[PDB]
Amino acid sequence: NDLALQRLIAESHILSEAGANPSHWQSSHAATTGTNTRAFATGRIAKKTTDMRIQALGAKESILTQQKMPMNMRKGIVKHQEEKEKKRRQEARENGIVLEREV
Amino acid sequence: LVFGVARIFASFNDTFVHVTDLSGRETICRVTGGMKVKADRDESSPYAAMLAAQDVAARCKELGITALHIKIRATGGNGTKTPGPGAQSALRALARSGMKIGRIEDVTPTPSDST
Amino acid sequence: TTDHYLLRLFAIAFTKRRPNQIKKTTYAQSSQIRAIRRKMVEIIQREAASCTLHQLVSKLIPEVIGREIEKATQGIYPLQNVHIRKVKLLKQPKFDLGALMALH
Amino acid sequence: KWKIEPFLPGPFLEESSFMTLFPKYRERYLKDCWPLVTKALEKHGIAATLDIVEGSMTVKTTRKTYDPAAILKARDLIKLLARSVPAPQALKILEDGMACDIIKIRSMVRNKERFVKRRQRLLGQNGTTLKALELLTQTYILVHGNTVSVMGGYKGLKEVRRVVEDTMNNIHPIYLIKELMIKRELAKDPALAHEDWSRYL
Amino acid sequence: PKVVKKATEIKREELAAIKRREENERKHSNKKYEKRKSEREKAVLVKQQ
Amino acid sequence: EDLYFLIKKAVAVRKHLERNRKDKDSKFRLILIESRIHRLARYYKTVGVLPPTWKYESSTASTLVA
Amino acid sequence: IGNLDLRSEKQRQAERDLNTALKKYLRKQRKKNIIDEKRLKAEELYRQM
RNA sequence: GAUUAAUAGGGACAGUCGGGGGCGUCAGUAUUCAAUUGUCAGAGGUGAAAUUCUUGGAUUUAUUGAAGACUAACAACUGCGAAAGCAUUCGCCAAGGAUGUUUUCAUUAAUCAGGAACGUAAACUAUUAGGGAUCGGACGGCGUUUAUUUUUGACCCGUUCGGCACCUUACGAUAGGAGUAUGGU
Repeated sequence: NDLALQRLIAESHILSEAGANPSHWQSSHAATTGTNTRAFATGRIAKKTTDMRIQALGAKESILTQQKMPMNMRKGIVKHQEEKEKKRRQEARENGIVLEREV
Repeated sequence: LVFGVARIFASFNDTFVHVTDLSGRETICRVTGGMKVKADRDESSPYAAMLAAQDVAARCKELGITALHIKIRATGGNGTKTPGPGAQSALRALARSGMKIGRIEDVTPTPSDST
Repeated sequence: TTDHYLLRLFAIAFTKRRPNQIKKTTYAQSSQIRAIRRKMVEIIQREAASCTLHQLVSKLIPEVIGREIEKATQGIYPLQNVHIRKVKLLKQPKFDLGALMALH
Repeated sequence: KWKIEPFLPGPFLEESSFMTLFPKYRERYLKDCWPLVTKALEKHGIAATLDIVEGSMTVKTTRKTYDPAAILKARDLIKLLARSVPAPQALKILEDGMACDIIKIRSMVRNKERFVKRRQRLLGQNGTTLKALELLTQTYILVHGNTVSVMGGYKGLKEVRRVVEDTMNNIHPIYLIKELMIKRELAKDPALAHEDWSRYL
Repeated sequence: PKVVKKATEIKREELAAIKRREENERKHSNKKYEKRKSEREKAVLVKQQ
Repeated sequence: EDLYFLIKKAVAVRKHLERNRKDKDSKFRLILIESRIHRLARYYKTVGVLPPTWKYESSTASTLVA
Repeated sequence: IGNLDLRSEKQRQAERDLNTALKKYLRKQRKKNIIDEKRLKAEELYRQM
């Protein structure tokens, strides 16, 4: 029923990775990173959130993603992202930290 | 150097700067946090702890002990087990105005099983 | 003690991780824990029932009791560190200035 | 009335020292994240050693330490580093306005499967409710096994305390996030600065 | 083909496990004071006439 | 005899249950052991090694401990 | 092109076959301040020296 | 006159194993209540407040006493129980699991109609073929530490049964809504 609650929950990743939580270490690093201290960072976050809003309204494909890559760049990117998520899952299985369940 | 024992009860609502002798029985001088701030909102604040620590250190240097052993606590039964801003600010102001600090210990009441 | 002071001794003892081992958990079995606790209470009774209070404090200061528990429990399961974490004097039935000034 | 000034300038007679004990899987990460820790603690004036043989972090106040709350900052820092908070966040406790808290939540649910469900309900779908709570409360929340370790300002510590207890007591965190969003919207305008806000939640 | 690739990965895992078991039994048993028997010599069980 | 050891276990369980009276795990194990006794007893009846009018409810337990 | 990678050859052969400096060692390793049991052995060696 | 002794049973014995159960007992803090002192102006809550307690002294400081509750940290990709569930020590009482045995009757068994015992919530979801861990036995041993030297235990390794769970592979499988109009009531 509520709209702006649903918008705050989904866009929380993008806001908290942009600048909005100065006690979180990743957000306190991304508040001085440079791609958020530039001139129009708030507008670029607005474009990302508007793309996610139209995706929630029913768009199947995105505007911000790049569609053509030379197959070695995309394999390296996808393999590095999967290895990063797997290493975070293992270093959270040890230390007993519970994480968000997703396949 | 006469060591007096300073109990700093740092909660989230008010901070208690309290100075006793080595026994624990005879209170030398205490200044609560809310008696230095007009606002019950800002009763638990670093400014309140700074004013309380300055008044307590002034009284205890008029009595001439000039050395404290500091025991910091908080609401520990079903509470938070962490001191509020009063602890850090009161210890900072207390040693910034004289008062060679001795032994620091955080004696919070930790229940073995409460509820 | 022999001066009829009743007191409680609370001892704590953490399990020794053996060097040149690979397994992460150094768990003693429950029956082994019960044997360790039995040897602990036997040692503290046999080495605190014979002396007076002043000799008991003189043995508590360099921690002779925890050292002897560490030495005698290592045939059951080796213990990383044995301390006596609390001493509580419950009742002192005598006020004698003779021994109380023989202290000072 | 609330801002806190950095310490400008021997305040210690007895050379204070604290210790905490960590296991091996933390010994690896601490061994290769330690120079950041001892660099910032040398900037604060406190010597910090690590012992991979016994598995112990020690802090101790040196001759030239001047801030007396620095030893409490360092004790909390090595507590969080033992309790596996990541290293820049554990070093972020060394600022003036931060504080940590550990919330024991295993005592709140008698059942086990109900406890697992309510803990994962606190963590949310893809972590979105957790980072929404971190945004709305300006805190860092780490759902750590049977405990929950939070950091931040003292106001945010109190709000995440309330939200974690109410999440364990079967009130939904989406309901609590809606409550916090309403409170933020009401505290934005000071025309409604002192009323009883229970007519809105 | 996928079946042959998956089964040779499984065979490499099983052969490495068997080699590790044999090496640990050699390092902690009384076989440590012997020469390592070569694999071509281990290929034959017995020879008789 | 298997039946002899089973009824001995049954008398031991019932005596402990009479002394304690509050627990339910011993009552559940008593139900299991009495079902086991009746099944093995029925097989020994249909073989015929013991009297077909011999029965154990509690009085045979009493007269075999007595 | 075709010469030896000497470091890689030494590592391959390793995985196949498997009083003036010990003061600046402690000078370099007192600065970490990781305790690191090889340094405990070095401290006992320096105490014996 | 009486088979294989089953890679299905039930029992016996031995060392055990378990935060399984009952009864008693022993502690531990914490909370509340009360008392004794030092008090000497607020304390408590909240986003702010307010109700309330406060010179007969609140909150605080220290020390005792009582009551009721619960068993922090250890505490787990674990253990036990059929399930709900079960975490202080010690004693008693039976029971149970697995292993080992140079242990016995030899179909006793499998499945459930009928019946019988135990009892504020929800809310994002014949093998697989082995390997790495894990704990409970039993066996073996180059060795470090007990050990003043034999026991014995801890650590490492291998074999073997048994069991909670992980990953890979399948050996395979298979199970009306949203808008826009029009006319009635």
